[PDB]
Amino acid sequence: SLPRVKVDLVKPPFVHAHTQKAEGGPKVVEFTLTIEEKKIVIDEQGTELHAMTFNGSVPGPLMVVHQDDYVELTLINPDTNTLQHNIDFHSATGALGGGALTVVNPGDTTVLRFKASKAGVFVYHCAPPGMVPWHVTSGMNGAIMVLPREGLTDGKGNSITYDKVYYVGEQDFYVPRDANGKFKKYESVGEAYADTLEVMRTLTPSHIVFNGAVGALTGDSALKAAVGEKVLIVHSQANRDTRPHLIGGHGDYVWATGKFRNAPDVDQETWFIPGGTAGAAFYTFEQPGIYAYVNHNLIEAFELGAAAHFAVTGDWNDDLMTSVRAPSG
Amino acid sequence: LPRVKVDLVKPPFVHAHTQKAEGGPKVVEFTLTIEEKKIVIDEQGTELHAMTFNGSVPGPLMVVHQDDYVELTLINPDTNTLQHNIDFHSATGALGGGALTVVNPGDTTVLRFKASKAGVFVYHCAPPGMVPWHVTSGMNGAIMVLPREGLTDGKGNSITYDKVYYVGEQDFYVPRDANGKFKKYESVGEAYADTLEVMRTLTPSHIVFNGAVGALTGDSALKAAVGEKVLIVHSQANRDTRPHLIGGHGDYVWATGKFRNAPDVDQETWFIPGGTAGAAFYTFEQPGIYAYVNHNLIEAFELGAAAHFAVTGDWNDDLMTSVRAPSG
Amino acid sequence: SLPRVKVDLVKPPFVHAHTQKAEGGPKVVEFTLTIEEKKIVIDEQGTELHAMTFNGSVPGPLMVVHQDDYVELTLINPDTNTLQHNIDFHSATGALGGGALTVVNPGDTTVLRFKASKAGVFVYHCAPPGMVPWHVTSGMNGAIMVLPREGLTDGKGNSITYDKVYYVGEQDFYVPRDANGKFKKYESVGEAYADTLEVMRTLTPSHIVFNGAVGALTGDSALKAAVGEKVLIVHSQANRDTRPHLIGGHGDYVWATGKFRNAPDVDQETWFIPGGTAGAAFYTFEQPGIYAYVNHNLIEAFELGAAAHFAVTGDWNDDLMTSVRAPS
Ligand SMILES: [Cu+2]
Ligand SMILES: [Cu+2]
Ligand SMILES: [Cu+2]
Ligand SMILES: [Cu+2]
Ligand SMILES: [Cu+2]
Ligand SMILES: [Cu+2]
Repeated sequence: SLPRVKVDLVKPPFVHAHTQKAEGGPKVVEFTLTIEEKKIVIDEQGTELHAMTFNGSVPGPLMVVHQDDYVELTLINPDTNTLQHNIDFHSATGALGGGALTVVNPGDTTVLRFKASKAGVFVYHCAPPGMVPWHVTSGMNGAIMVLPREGLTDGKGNSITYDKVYYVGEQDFYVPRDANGKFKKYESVGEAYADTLEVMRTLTPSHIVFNGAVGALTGDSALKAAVGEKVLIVHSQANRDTRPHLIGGHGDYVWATGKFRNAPDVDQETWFIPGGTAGAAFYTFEQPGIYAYVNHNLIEAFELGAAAHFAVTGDWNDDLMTSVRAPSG
Repeated sequence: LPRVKVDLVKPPFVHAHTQKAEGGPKVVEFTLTIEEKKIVIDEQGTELHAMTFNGSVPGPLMVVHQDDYVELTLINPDTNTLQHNIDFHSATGALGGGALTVVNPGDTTVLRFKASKAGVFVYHCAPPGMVPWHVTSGMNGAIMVLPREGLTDGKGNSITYDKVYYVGEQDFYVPRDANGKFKKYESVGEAYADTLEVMRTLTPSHIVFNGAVGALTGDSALKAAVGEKVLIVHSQANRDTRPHLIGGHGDYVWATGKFRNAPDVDQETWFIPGGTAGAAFYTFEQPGIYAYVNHNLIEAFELGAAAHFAVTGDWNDDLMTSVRAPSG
Repeated sequence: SLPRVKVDLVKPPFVHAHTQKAEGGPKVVEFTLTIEEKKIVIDEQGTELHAMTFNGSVPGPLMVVHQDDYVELTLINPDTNTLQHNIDFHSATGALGGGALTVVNPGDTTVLRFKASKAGVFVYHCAPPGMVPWHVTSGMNGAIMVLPREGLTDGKGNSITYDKVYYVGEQDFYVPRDANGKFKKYESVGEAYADTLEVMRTLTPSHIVFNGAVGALTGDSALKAAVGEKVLIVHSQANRDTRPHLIGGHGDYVWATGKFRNAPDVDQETWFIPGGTAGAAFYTFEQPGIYAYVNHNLIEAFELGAAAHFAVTGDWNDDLMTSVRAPS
């Protein structure tokens, strides 16, 4: 008897249409995710792997509701998938975040409803009994943002409004190599398992990437902004620690634990998001040009793939920075 | 000052205590007996020469109130082969006690320190030149120094737990032969050279709660009920961890473990760096099996950092309901 | 046309002459950094490394200004060096922290000016296109302290003053090793690249050191303090997580993210500084003797080299800690 609404999800790093401030009282918000197992290319050398996805993407798409809305998820495992799957929302209470009520085999479908009682950004991930880390570290994870009914505060009594929100999902991949050091291909997802478990046990990723590949958020695919634009960056990591840093920027407000009822940290150079968490950072760009957004373990960033770009339009501010004498003899 | 003697218990249970103090400061007396012994740590029967306080991994949780004094009798029997001591993160001076408590086999020592600062703190062995070997062999525990007036939400309002559990997370470094089988050794001394080589790689063979894979599952699950308020103390002497309660949250969390600081609320996952104790306070609102993990899920499901909760009571349809159950 | 000042920089762990409170309005503060490539010895076994340094030290020297002052840096790359270099300030806004405006080949010089518009400690590092991690993990990093114009405060409005500030740069090195396990040597810095890149890809450092070498801040080089002295410890790590602990001590006030407008954590046993960050801990010594300052992954500390000593003079306090019975 509550008013129902239907969300059309979009591929990251973009986010579906939503309001910051809620319009009316509680809604039931309907989402559908279709599980897809498939081969993807994750680097410039052509390295491929059998990814396990929600809605065809790594990471899974960002779901947005407000506090005390109800989420109603349709989860679909088409008969062309080979494996069992489910979904665990960190935003929900009971039955392993819904893991225990959503076990779906190839050909099956389920529907889960939970109250979003708590404001913040949370991880969702697959967690099928006896093969949890294999599904999560194959790209079967995403995030949900639950906004306060009255939108965001600076935790010091003042309302704040973003112009745009991007979702950056970070993925640790564990691809086996042969004697030479070349990455290996496998005919089916099943045949990759034993060799993949050997690599996971070393706790050393082969690749760490944003939006499912080395360079996925650079070139044509760089994140667009402008001087004076307020931008919110949601960052998730289902399995492993990371330390985001905007090169040439700061985090004006950062919820590192990702929970908006807590006052944010201010003036951040680098922030910390533990494995199993989603964080968020609010920034106002003050300087045009190319910016890098990285994991500031710089081997993880520049060797293993954990690096994106922003392209920012606008006028240079000489007061903030100026070259007095350019490099020369 | 008045004197009290405490009877310590095996983790994850905690000795009798009160949240609020009764009367003024006390000298609280504890005894720990060092015990070197063989323990099994996984279901393939892997063995390890553990080094323990009171014969458990981790050591027992000690409980006092702020500005009480701790008087510790540390006994190293003549059946142990090694030199030992204790360092308390709760104490001020002499490497936390380390430099006043060096006991060889057959020796006894008594340390007294004032518990000036409120919070949960790591205690561990730290013998000159052998520090990480003893600590990663299980020789560590924790101490909870409660505020005289019990716990608050950092907003003036007192909060009261029904039950407290201590979870000790241990990283172990067991050597292998050329086959990839774990090695056994006749004495503890013979394990050193090979153990120091695995530690150099910073990759544990096992990460466990309460001394072994499966230690806090099945019969040994942690018991709770819908409406019960529970405090979970979690310690790691050597390596970072990220606790998560699967199907739950942390309503009040002290990630750094020091109660004069205002807690974080509505937490999914929280962060305890190596060399720290933390505490999370939760009220259960749903029944069933919960998992409590280190949310590096490779560390949890493959290396052994996983516990279960069994929770009794009535299911709440408003919070979560299966609309259509899984089928074609 | 504000007033100009010139700074003379010192070798860490010491810090150049500064005031906690600003004397007057905004200034333009001039610093000079001369890049130097050279061989250094990082352990007691004479392991050598081709280091990449700002002003010939690892870390580089601590720069100190006040909020809303301007930093004017002259960066010199002499013709005796072989590589391209530059500088990125985490404290600056635009052009990759200054990295895109400061690219100096051997024989080149550049001058950069930025407003220090935000209070805190911040990392500075070399970041040349396609060579970033190699330069940073070769020791080409330091930090800058942008003090608030009114000096440091606790959270709750009250002013706090240190008698001494020390700077601890933590460096993760990745030195290649041949099958037997002996550390390799190279004729030039360019010959070490290919083999160093392979060690880096394992994310496993060969060494972790304070002030450029195992035991660089022990013995004659121990940090000096006295009972009653207030000490600020700035700690940076440009690449990798660390978890500092003062063994026998605490952090009375900690800014773990290193940004002073945020309220500090109190009564910390162990604090956490993520890779790419500077943090700061304020402590008043209560007890004399030898203290250890460590990264509390004790493998990283005692086996890999992340360990320093304080020498503290003064009177022992029996109240805080006493030996009732000595080991026998
Ligand atoms: Cu799955
Ligand atoms: Cu999870
Ligand atoms: Cu011991
Ligand atoms: Cu310690
Ligand atoms: Cu350089
Ligand atoms: Cu940087």
